[PDB]
Amino acid sequence: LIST
Amino acid sequence: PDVDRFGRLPWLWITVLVFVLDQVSKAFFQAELSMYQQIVVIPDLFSWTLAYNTGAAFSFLADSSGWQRWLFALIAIVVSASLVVWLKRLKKGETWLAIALALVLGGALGNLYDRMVLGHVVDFILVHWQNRWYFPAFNLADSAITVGAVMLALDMF
Ligand SMILES: CCCCCCCC/C=C\CCCCCCCC(=O)OC[C@H](O)CO
Ligand SMILES: CCCCCCCC/C=C\CCCCCCCC(=O)OC[C@H](O)CO
Ligand SMILES: CCCCCCCC/C=C\CCCCCCCC(=O)OC[C@H](O)CO
Ligand SMILES: CCCCCCCC/C=C\CCCCCCCC(=O)OC[C@H](O)CO
Ligand SMILES: CCCCCCCC/C=C\CCCCCCCC(=O)OC[C@H](O)CO
Ligand SMILES: CCCCCCCC/C=C\CCCCCCCC(=O)OC[C@H](O)CO
Repeated sequence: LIST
Repeated sequence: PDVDRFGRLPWLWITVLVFVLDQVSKAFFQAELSMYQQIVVIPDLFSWTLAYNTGAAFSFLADSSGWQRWLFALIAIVVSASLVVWLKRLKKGETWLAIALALVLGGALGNLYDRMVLGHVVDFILVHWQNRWYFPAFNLADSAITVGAVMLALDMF
């Protein structure tokens, strides 16, 4: 989901 | 009335709003900054930047580079589907969980859009404390994802  | 004939779907407009806000956020700092150039706002705590995270945090799982663009995009695709039916199942008055699902969904779709259009993910918020440490850059999508996780984690109390 997030950037990483 | 119209409010009930759509169900809990009108909550998607918060998802639509976050996606739009995050896409203009990226489009500004892209065409405004250079890669890793930082515009200092609070000299020792905060600045604007233009880092492109290719998802290189999980590089330890393979001796290739590029599969994060797909493994993570697929994650967002499937996760979004289970979070769409989850919002449909909710009821009136569960406005805490309706906001939380819309927040998490909106952010993940804004980063899924990145990985499907441009191989990386645009990030533009470098929170730091002097040269002591530098938190990784993120965007409005990460901000929406992180808030929605908090709202769900404080719904099990
Ligand atoms: C590159 C930027 C792309 C972003 C541009 C995307 C435009 C999509 C917006 C609206 C159409 C689909 C509506 C999606 C929201 C559904 C809301 C809903 O389900 O409720 C139905 C009814 O409108 C009760 O409000
Ligand atoms: C990343 C930060 C971006 C910030 C994004 C804003 C955060 C949302 C705040 C207020 C929602 C505005 C009100 C919109 C409510 C519409 C949804 C709705 O009314 O759903 C009714 C449903 O039918 C009942 O069962
Ligand atoms: C939180 C809900 C609010 C809505 C979400 C928006 C907030 C996101 C932050 C910034 C967006 C872009 C704002 C741009 C501000 C920086 C402009 C700038 O510093 O430009 C420097 C110029 O290049 C001269 O050197
Ligand atoms: C909790 C809700 C949070 C709401 C957050 C959304 C508000 C607007 C977005 C950022 C404000 C930060 C302001 C920083 C922009 C000023 C940049 C500037 O000072 O100009 C650039 C200059 O060249 C270098 O000093
Ligand atoms: C409210 C708006 C909601 C929008 C939500 C964002 C949608 C994400 C964008 C496309 C996904 C569709 C997948 C279609 C297949 C894309 C093919 C592709 O990934 O192209 C790769 C590249 O062009 C070759 O190197
Ligand atoms: C009604 C819903 C309101 C919606 C809330 C609007 C107010 C935003 C408040 C604070 C900003 C939150 C910023 C969260 C920062 C998360 C940083 C993060 O996700 O981690 C980055 C990671 O290191 C790399 O991927």
